[PDB]
Amino acid sequence: NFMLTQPHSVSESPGKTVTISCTRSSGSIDSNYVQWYQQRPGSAPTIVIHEDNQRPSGVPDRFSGSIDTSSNSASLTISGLKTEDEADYYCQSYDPSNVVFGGGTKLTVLGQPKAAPSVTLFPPSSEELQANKATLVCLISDFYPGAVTVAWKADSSPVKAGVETTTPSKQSNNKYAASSYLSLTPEQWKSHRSYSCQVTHEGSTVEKTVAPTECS
Amino acid sequence: EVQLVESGGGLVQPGRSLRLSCTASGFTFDDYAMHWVRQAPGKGLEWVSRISWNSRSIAYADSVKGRFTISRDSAKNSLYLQMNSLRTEDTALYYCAKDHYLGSDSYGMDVWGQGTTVTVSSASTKGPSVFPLAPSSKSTSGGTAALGCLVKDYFPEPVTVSWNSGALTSGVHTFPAVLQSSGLYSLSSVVTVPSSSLGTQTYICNVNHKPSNTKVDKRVEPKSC
Amino acid sequence: MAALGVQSINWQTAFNRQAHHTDKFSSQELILRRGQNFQVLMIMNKGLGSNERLEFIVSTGPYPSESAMTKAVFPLSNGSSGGWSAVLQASNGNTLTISISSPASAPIGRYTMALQIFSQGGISSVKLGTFILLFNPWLNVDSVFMGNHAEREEYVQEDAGIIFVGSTNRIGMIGWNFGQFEEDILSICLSILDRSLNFRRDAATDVASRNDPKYVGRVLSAMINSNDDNGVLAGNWSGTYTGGRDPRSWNGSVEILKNWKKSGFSPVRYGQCWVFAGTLNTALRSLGIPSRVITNFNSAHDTDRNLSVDVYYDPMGNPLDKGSDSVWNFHVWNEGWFVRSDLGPSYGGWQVLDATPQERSQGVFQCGPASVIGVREGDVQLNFDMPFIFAEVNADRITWLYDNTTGKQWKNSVNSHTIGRYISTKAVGSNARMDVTDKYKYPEGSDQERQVFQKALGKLKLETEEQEPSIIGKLKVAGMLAVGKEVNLVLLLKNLSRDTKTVTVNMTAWTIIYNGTLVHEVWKDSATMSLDPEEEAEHPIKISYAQYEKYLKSDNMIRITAVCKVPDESEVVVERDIILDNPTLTLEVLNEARVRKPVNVQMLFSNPLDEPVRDCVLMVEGSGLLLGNLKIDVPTLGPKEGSRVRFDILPSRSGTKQLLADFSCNKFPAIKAMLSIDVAE
Ligand SMILES: [Ca+2]
Ligand SMILES: [Ca+2]
Ligand SMILES: [Ca+2]
Ligand SMILES: [Cl-]
Repeated sequence: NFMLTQPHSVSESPGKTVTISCTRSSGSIDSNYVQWYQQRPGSAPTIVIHEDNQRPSGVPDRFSGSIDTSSNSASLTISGLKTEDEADYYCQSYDPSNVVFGGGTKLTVLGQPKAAPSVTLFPPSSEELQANKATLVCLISDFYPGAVTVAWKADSSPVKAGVETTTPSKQSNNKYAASSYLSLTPEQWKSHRSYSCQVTHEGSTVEKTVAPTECS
Repeated sequence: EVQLVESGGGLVQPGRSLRLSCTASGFTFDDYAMHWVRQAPGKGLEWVSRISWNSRSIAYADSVKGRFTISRDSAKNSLYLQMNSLRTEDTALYYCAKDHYLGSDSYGMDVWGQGTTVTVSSASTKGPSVFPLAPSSKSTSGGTAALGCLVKDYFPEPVTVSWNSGALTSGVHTFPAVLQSSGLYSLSSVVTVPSSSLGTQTYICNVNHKPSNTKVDKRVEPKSC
Repeated sequence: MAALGVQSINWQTAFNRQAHHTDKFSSQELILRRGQNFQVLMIMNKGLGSNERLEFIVSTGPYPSESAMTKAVFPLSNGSSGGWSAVLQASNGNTLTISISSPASAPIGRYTMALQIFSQGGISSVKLGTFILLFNPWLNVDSVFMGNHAEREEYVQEDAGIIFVGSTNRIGMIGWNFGQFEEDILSICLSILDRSLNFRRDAATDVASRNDPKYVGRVLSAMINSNDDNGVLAGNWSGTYTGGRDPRSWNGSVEILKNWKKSGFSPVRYGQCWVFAGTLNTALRSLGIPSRVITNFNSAHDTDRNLSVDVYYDPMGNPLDKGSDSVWNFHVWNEGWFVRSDLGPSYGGWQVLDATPQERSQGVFQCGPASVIGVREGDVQLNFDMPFIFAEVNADRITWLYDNTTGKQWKNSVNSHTIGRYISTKAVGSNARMDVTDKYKYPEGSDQERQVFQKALGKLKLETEEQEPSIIGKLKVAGMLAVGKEVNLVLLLKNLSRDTKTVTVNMTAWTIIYNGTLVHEVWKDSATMSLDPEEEAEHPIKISYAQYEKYLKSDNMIRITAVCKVPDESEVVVERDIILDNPTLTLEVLNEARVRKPVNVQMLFSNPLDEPVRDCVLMVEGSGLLLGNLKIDVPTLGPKEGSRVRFDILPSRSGTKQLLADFSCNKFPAIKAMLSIDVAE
């Protein structure tokens, strides 16, 4: 078995060319055909590339697929980008058993200036701790493009269990916001030096930190 | 053209069963492998199962093996997924998909149906508990400050949140909810305000959960350090 | 004082490939032919000293050994003197110009090359790179040597072909994209050798044996069929192709070979014999064995080693499926060009290889090599598979009547000349049909032919001849034969006796697959004809479209039979297979084709029915014209409506190329079209 790893997000302006990679974790990319799909909100995926580099009936010649043996990857390339190309894209391949999907890439077609996220991290409220629960709340706003990754730390180590993150949605001002939540016991909360919410956006990270001892 | 129409979706408690159906038309059904692929709200695509043209070769994802059974019927031009011992993480939109490949054991999804919604939860109607996200100590002056309300553990969707009884819409964002592995929803509403106003003039979130017939007011005070 | 080491190597790939006649492959690898030098530039740290020396080490496969000649260790010298060699041609600075050569007997395949350095009493080794070594038909001492330039171009370098099909009454042709230069095809063909039963069982011996084109040829004849080894193609002659492509829909080897590989080397569905041969031809030409595709009309399958096949009818004029043997309207296979060290100098040249799974040979569905010369002289005790091949081109045919409601069969006739006719291959440099029957047999009716027949039969393991028949019979076609239109034939009988005769005639029509598999009856009738001495009479035969439409397969063949009888004389059997025309499908280029420039092509098709045709697909391919296989969805066409479909191609290689299409729809599977396109620089 193997995984297919795509970037979380890509972006480019109208009229330009953008490429989305799909890296096979083990065995050769060349061993099995790769497909690509486009998905728009509220709609089932549609196929845009089959058999590594063939285009279905209906698909513009702006869409192409390729394979690169040296990086063990497949690529989808879209030229002369239009606003309607903004969507999620997925690669897919298989072994004799199992069908494998990439994690998806959000393609943004840039229509406004990039804007870095604002991040606010709230500790558990006294009311919540009194109710024997603790939620860290990381609220992320005013960004564009509308894609981020969130990583939590306990002290300085990763934590992933108990994490829920929303997908970015548009604010009134046409930028994006998102939220992430870390659910802890009060005892976890109370027994670590601190916890951090780290937000990555367009290759830059904003971190905020809170500590149980910071309400002294 | 190819049409794939999924049915049998619905709501069911953990441990119980559902039988998904997929009607195929507009191609020769028995020439192709068929698949189930699912997508959890906000998440990616996850392949569930495949069945050969002749039914003789079947494969499942590890996360469903032993619990789901794929099958098809030539005369009815239909595909089935029998899901037993359902778990909450089986919650998703279930797509029926026709394989692209004719005459070789490669796998691709050339046509997908619109899908059928499967929801697995033991949740009942429940009003939220509202907690303050109090504005921080380092906001006595300098600029703007974020404060908020955390609206936990309600069911079903949705809540709507106002602030100061609708008197304040500026700077306000009320997020989509998340679904916990408890089966219940939570969200937060945030408003970014001037730091200098955070001693005089009151902040109250107004949380409306119509399904439970509850409105809940919460005063958000600044922190005592 | 620094110890001698390698900095870098220039493989001079482009130059070496042009010299080795391997430049056409779409590939970044160094591809070379055996027994021929190639030149590299190897940059060291320091000039060589005395007390310093270099050796090269080459190896192929998983168990390389010097004695099996799958590993060689050879010094950088001035000397050649046999085996592998490395000639220091010049030194300039720390750069060595080196000419490396392999023996003409080297195994083919993937090799690694390393350098072993002797410097300051030290020995070290560095891996340099990898290359592919193929058979060398340009080299006079190679077993596959083919001395005629024009022939070598056709039989090795040409990636577009023609395979003859149809019947003795109407020989047609389909185009075939060999595509040996297309992306991944050479690599896939080399892979084949790495997956055979022989390689799995004993890879060291298999790899050693890849110096021999008899062995490679034989392995390919096994591995191109799925049987035994999960090889490339699964055969299906049933007329039911559910779960796969109708065999007639393919247009080349490229998608078959890729679909095999990319499925995890699982069989492609489905093939018939010209599909196996097309694919075997690709593999042979890719690896450097000059090869061509042969079609034998009226090809016998003898299953019991006596150079005779039986065909059966019932008194009502039905063909019967009885006994294992059969006669095919045609059968396609291959020839490869090599000497035969095992047989002697008189049996070199063209050698039959057949990937179609028919008979087990040494427990495996494989066939050949068989010397064509040896077949013609009936030397059927020589390796390999010659009894079966002799029978395909020259078995005698016995016709029998069988009445299941008595259990009696009786001999009707023997036909010593009907098997093996218009044995055809594509001309060199054109699409003309070259007739090579005289290479496989002495002429029908000669004494030689009968002498050869008895000699062969000798190498292996009561009737009364009644009067000349009073009746002679023949079936003739009236007018057009086209799917969608009626069939009209005439049965002509004549009474050659001195008495009036009353002839009873029982007639049938069955849809068939081209190998003689019976699909279903679509028409039958009886008639009685009174004939005066010397009188000729006609009996019209009419089969409606409605009557054949449901049972006609993509072969578009119908077998018409009339069993005729008069009192006190044996039955007379009159036989005709017909082929019905598909509707016309044309391709045309609307500008002159130039390398690297888009050019629009137009497909025309007219639906000749009074009903619509739906599920219309056009598949298109052609090496040097487009990359892979284009699929175009064509909307439902109403009755008598025409379709006009346009699409671009992008010529990549100059010369005379071949564009191929398949138009399939609900009422017409596998309509074929072919266009030669001249691609100018
Ligand atoms: Ca085989
Ligand atoms: Ca026989
Ligand atoms: Ca003969
Ligand atoms: Cl005919």
